[PDB]
Amino acid sequence: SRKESYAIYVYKVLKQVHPDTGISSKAMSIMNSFVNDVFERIAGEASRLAHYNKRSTITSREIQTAVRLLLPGELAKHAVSEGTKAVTKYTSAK
Amino acid sequence: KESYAIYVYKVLKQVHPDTGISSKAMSIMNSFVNDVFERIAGEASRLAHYNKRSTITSREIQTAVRLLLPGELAKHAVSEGTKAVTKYTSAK
Amino acid sequence: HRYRPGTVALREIRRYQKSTELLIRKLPFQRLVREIAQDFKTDLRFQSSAVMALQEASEAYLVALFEDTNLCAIHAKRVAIMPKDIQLARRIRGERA
Amino acid sequence: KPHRYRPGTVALREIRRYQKSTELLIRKLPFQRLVREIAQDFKTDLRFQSSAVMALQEASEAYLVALFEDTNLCAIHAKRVAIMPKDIQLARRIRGERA
Amino acid sequence: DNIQGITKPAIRRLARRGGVKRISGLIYEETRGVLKVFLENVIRDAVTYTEHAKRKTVTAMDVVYALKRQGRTLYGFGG
Amino acid sequence: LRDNIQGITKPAIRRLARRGGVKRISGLIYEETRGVLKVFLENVIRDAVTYTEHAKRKTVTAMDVVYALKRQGRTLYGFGG
Amino acid sequence: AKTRSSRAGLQFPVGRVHRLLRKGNYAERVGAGAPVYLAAVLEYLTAEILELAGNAARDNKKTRIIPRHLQLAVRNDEELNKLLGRVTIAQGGVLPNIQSVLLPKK
Amino acid sequence: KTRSSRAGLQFPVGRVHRLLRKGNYAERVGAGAPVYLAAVLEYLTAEILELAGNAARDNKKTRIIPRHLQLAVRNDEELNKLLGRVTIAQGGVLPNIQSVLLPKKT
DNA sequence: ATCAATATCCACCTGCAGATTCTACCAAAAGTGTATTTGGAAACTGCTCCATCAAAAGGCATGTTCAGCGGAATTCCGCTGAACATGCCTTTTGATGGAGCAGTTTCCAAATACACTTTTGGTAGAATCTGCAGGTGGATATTGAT
DNA sequence: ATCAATATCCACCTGCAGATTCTACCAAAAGTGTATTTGGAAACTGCTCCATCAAAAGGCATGTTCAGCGGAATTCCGCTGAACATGCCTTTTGATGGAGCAGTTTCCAAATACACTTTTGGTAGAATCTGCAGGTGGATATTGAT
Repeated sequence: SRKESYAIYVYKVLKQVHPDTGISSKAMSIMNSFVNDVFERIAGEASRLAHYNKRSTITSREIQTAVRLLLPGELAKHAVSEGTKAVTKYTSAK
Repeated sequence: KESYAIYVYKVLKQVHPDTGISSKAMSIMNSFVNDVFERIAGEASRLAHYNKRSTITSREIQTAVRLLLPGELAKHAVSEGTKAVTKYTSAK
Repeated sequence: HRYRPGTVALREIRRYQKSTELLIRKLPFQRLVREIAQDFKTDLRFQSSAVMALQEASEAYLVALFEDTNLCAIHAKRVAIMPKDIQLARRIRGERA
Repeated sequence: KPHRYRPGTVALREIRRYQKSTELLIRKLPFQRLVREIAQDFKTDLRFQSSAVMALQEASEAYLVALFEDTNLCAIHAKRVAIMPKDIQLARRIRGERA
Repeated sequence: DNIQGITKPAIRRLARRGGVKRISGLIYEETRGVLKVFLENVIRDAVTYTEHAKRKTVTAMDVVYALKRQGRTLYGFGG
Repeated sequence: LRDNIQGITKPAIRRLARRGGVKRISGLIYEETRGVLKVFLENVIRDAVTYTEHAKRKTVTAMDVVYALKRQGRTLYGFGG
Repeated sequence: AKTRSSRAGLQFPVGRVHRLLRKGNYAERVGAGAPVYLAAVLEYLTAEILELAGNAARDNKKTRIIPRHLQLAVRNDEELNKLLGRVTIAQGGVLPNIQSVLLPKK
Repeated sequence: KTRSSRAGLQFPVGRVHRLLRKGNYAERVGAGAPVYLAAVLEYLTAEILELAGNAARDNKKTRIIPRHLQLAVRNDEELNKLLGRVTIAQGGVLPNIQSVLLPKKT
């Protein structure tokens, strides 16, 4: 039985970008491997940051520095934007 | 700030009774212990998750040691580890 | 008719850099995998997907080592990679240090 | 009549000498300004614990000395004895630093 | 032999994908020896993961986890 | 602060090639080396200083540098790690 | 305070990312915005590769993205290539590329 | 009795067990874990100290310094691998000149 | 080979900075001792999917031929290493003042902890559909020969 | 420059392995609401140590001269890989029992959680202890000129 995967949310995103393009299974498998990988690297660094600073909590602040530390210049620029935006919109909504 | 210095010293004295260690060296020994400590626990940590186990036991520790250390070092490390666990298991 | 040496090679290069199929035959490979593992633990069974991953990894590894090797041969003003070229590459990669 | 060592003799003396010691080989102060210059012109108003400046120098020299060994190997591969930029470059390329 | 089962044509096919035009004669034997060390390193690790899980079957994840700590992360077969 | 890279003198860069076992040195090496050291320092200091900021500190500590180095796979023993 | 992903305006599971952050043993506690921020970062990066891979596929008279198309999108992008600098994409092959000195003298 | 004595060890078992918790590696830690890990840590520092100790003797020294540590690690195949990506501050390099660089013939 | 200029080796000697030796204090830490909770081993078991196999299938092993690669021998130019004079700026020793790291205490916005409630993503079994991979063909670019 | 031999490109075709679509079951999710707990920011602030200014001096960087030798260019040529046609043996493919990999259930040794009590390793700091760096000289190699 039971095996989660980012496969559907990947597919949803694939449609806001290439509404008429589709993806093969082996490919989806790679995108899933891609998300889990980034997830871990970002989480891990967040983890370390907190520990270095003697903190029990991983916040978006930690997630942010982690992205800074993890991603290449321009890619990290957008990543921060996207991220700050999602937290803003979220907070400003019951 | 805790160290490992008195223990490194104790062990130093066991192998080389008449030798000392400069503080800069004691310092490198401290980084060494903390390093291997993290490496092993990390390996231990992931081993647990890959296996949906919420507990790190001497058994994960031993696999992590096998995963991390080179051939001969590992054999001896694994031996000292089992040996200690067994003895601690028979004592209070 | 006859093609000059190198001509068919570049043809072969252009062709293989276009494709992604594996270049080692599955059976001989699987045999090598099981053999090597038999020295680590007797009586082992391999998921077909596990052998597949090992092969996908192995080839991707060699294909890259051959790139760096080509770069070492070229560095020495040659066009044919040699054992020393692999040797120098693995050494700079730390696979020997 | 003046005595004069042939080219390469002193060079080997230096290799034997430096490979025997362990003191940092770049001037303390000059290295510190370079650090502050780089740090500052990437975020201003920064201060440095003397030991933070020493760790960067310890890491930097250990990095470069190892880089020179790889470079030396690449030169020898090309049957030369004097290292060139192209050797340093082949080394960093393979090391996956520029690729 | 098994390691001899990894043949010249195949080893040459690989070199090609890597941009190699001319191939010396002693490469093939060198190539294998390297492939051998590669697999011995990765499998050993993968097989350690198999035992920790108390299984008799090396799984694709067992390989993926080994490859990752070898620094050879692979996408497509799990995790 | 300016042109401090030129403080990594030819004599010093030469001393380093020596410990590295290098016998003869071509003329363009000194600038090639300065450029390389420069990138090395930019990479370790950026990360180092990212750690400083995250800690809302104004002083780059040895641990900041030690963590940046560990991040870059260049782990250093001797300064708190 | 709603379906969290919808609130943050995201396609990724803000609730699942949060669940995984905890089950992951990264810290004793996990703030409320961290999973939102992190899910936003994943989704963006996901769009980025799919965006480039789509182009990769179209540019081959193909409508469905396969591994090769993911590999081409990645290694042809300076930054992605960097991020996945130590990653192997199964069935991705390599970029066409012949060392100049090896081409027949024109 | 300290768990170190019960385990027959010099390294502080409690301290380790404790550091395992604060480090967040899993929801729980067996008591056997810190015992084993302190044994392995202690064995490792003994091995490097045995070899550093000899290096100092070989250099007519009584107090071990970083260079000795470096010599012991770089001269030992396995310690060298275990520490293949570690830089021991103030340790130098091992003496070593390539053959082709030495003068004369034979 | 023999000689002479020089750097190397090294055992002795001693200053001094760094290492070792406690006296007294202590908080946190490691240990002792119930009480309560539960992770995961141990055993039974269904059902995937892995090992084995025979037969349709498609490389690869083999020997000839020679094109061109690579290492050897040679040569001349100019760049780099040694040696040297000179004087700059790093190193060293010290002390000053203050920014800022880091400890201590106060206290609320946010996070943990259930537990009731609603929703969803993953799985299974079935039928329908479609991007495209091999296949064909004939035009044409490329390569090698004369 | 001129064929002749091939390899490559591309427009069209289509059968099917794999992608898409529909429908219903359901436990693990994820959201909701309540009650309690607490991490860590804020504000007051001790005190560590960073920036910095001063000052004296020799260890090093700089810049020059000059000649040796390293490396690039070039000609040779021995021999080794690349291309190719010849012929069969090993890999591939679709097919069939059965071994373990998982799904499910049990219950027990062992892991929290909590309340005390005792052992300990940091440490602020005055005080004597000691391995050896750095200076010395003088007997032993190592170079390089002849």
